[PDB]
Amino acid sequence: IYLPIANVARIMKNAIPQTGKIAKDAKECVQECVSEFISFITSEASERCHQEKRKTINGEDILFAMSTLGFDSYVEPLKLYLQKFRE
Amino acid sequence: FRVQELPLARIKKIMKLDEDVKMISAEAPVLFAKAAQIFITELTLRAWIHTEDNKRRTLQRNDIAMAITKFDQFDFLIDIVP
Amino acid sequence: KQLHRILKRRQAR
Repeated sequence: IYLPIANVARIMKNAIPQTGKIAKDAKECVQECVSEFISFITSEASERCHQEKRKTINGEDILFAMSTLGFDSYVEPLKLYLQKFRE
Repeated sequence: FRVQELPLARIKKIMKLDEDVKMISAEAPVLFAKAAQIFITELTLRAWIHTEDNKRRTLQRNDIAMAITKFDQFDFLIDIVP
Repeated sequence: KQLHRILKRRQAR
C-alpha cells in the first residue's frame, strides 16, 4: 500500500541540496507519510460523499477535502496539472 | 522527476482501503499523484531544517518527526512518526 | 483544522 520507494526518494532528493544525503529509514518514513496523506484526504472526501448519498469520489471531492484540511494551496496546482494531463 | 511516473493503480489501491469508498473517479488518482509530489517536497524541505540545525548532512527520521510537530498541516502525521 | 479527521483516522487504522 505504498508508492515505490525509488519514486519517493527521487522527489526527496530533488528537494534538498545536491550534496545532501537521505537515510533509508527517512525515505521509508516519508513513504508511509504519503500513504497516510492519501488516506487522510480520502477519508474526509468519502465521509462527505456518503453524507450526500453519492457513490463516486470525484476530483472536486478530493480538492475540497484538501482545502478543508489545510491544503487549499494545493488546489490551483492540482487543477492545472489535471487539465494539462488531459489536454 | 516526472509526476506521470507515479503508479495510479497504487494510489487507487490506497484510496480503496477506505471503508466508505465505493467508486472513484478517473481524475482522483491523477490529482493525488501531483499532491504527493507537492507534499513530499514540502515535508522533506521542512525536515531538512532540522538536519542542518543539528549540523548534519544526512536527513534522518527524527528530522521528519520534528518537522511534523512544527507545522499544523502535518498534524495528521502524529501517529505515523511517533 | 485536522483534529476531527485525525480522531476518525485513528479508528480506521
